Amino acid sequence: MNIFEMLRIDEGLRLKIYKDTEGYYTIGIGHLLTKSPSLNAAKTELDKAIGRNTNGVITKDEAEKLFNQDVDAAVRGILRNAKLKPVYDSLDAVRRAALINMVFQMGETGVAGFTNSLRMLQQKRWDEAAVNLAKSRWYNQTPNRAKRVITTFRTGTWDAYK
Ligand SMILES: [Cl-]
Ligand SMILES: [Cl-]
Repeated sequence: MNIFEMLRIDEGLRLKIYKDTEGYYTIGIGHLLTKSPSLNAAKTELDKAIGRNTNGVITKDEAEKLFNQDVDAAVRGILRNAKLKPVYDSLDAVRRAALINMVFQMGETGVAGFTNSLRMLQQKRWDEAAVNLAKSRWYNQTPNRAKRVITTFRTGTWDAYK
């Protein structure tokens, strides 16, 4: 298992514009297009992201290309963030994947807001960080996915995904 297979399981794959769990226009493997309510504003962002007139539909190769860029961006945002970087540097390979997953889903700013949990992860207090991470809107809104990420932090294995 690796970050790509992990996020592919969590996000799924859709080749036509769809609405995410929050009602936002998305496409491919969890690629958010816009928070705007307008489907047209979504097709406009989509065409600009792909470089062609898509009419709201993309190919599997186009989805995977957006995915590769989004994973790269999440990793680079972690490495540039003064709050995230030190946590990331401190973790083992598996747990690093979990942090990437959270950043991919809620953005660097969102994750950097989990001040207490981050401190607990850096200290390697696994059980405590898992309890703290669950007291969140994140956990309450997407509980199955959150439990999977939290178990990954707790155990340091890919068990929740196998
Ligand atoms: Cl883009
Ligand atoms: Cl869920």
